[PDB]
Amino acid sequence: TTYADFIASGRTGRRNAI
Amino acid sequence: GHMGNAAAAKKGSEQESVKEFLAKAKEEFLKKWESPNTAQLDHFDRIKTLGTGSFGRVMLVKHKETGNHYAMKILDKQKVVKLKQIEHTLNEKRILQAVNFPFLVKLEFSFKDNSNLYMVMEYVPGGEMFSHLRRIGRFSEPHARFYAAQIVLTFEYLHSLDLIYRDLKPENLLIDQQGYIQVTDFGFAKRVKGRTWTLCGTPEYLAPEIILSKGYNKAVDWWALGVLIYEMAAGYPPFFADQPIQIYEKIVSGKVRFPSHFSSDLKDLLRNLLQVDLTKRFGNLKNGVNDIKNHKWFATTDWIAIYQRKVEAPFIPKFKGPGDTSNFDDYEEEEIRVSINEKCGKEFTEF
Ligand SMILES: Nc1nccc2ccccc12
Repeated sequence: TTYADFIASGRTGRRNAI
Repeated sequence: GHMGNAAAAKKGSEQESVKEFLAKAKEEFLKKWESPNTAQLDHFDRIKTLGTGSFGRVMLVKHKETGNHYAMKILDKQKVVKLKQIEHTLNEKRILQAVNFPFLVKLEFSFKDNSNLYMVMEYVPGGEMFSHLRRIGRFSEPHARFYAAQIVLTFEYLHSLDLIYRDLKPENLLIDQQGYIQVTDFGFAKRVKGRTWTLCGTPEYLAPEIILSKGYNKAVDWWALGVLIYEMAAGYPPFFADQPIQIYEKIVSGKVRFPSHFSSDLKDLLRNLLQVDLTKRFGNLKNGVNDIKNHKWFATTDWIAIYQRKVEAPFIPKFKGPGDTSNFDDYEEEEIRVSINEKCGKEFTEF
């Protein structure tokens, strides 16, 4: 699923600015 | 047409009143921007770290004389210089001193000592939206809309002051005791009447024109609103990947996919916010913010009542005492050391 793909991205936690 | 005579005159009058409010808001901001050591460290008891960034950390403090709790942003001056964020830091303070809006955090005190800069602002006890979103999974469309409407109004306000915000994300949105949003971080905000060019922001929320190294304008904030509404309603953002470069390829592609539970009204709003073509992006057209506020997805939104904080929030965070931090994660506590030698005095003279 798309949710599963989101999990697999590893970017599920707090994201830093560039 | 879509509105009869009564609705049409009501809407027009509402839009005109927004103009009058914003014009007065601008003159108040500019007066305060033109004419801003309001306390010292010993005036506060340090309770607990609420959050950390590259600058330093945010701590819950209790003002001793009054007993009030505040959030104290502590920036290590040497770290700020090494991070090349002198201008960002002075600019953030200057913005926070000058703005006034119900969804923008209120700065109470600011001061500096040999080693650090201190920004003492209202303590927002309900936690980060980010936590709530990840915990709940996704927000219902009414719940997401309640939050979205606050961002729309906040951006309508900031943009009228010629401020681009540039770092909208759930991580930068706090929930207060009544369940309303507070915006606290302005480290990438900039006064921009026309265009600007800095590569900055958070990968998932970057507008395509930033990625593509173009001169860009306030419309990047309306793209980021699309991303935020999408993430609130879906529980994940529209564009994600293992690595930022793959995220960017997806952003600039002009393609976005939606969950099947998204309403048609929501999808239409999002296709118009997540519009790669600037000549077509809502928030960037002749009709301005009205394209967004008048969109079918917001038809049930009473904009004045949101502004007046008269809408019952869909979710009210867990609140015990006034210094309760239970809605915040635990962070490792580092001591606030103050060197006997002044650091970076010249760089921060204006702070
Ligand atoms: N103002 C405020 N209140 C609670 C937590 C915070 C975390 C980060 C920045 C500001 C905060």
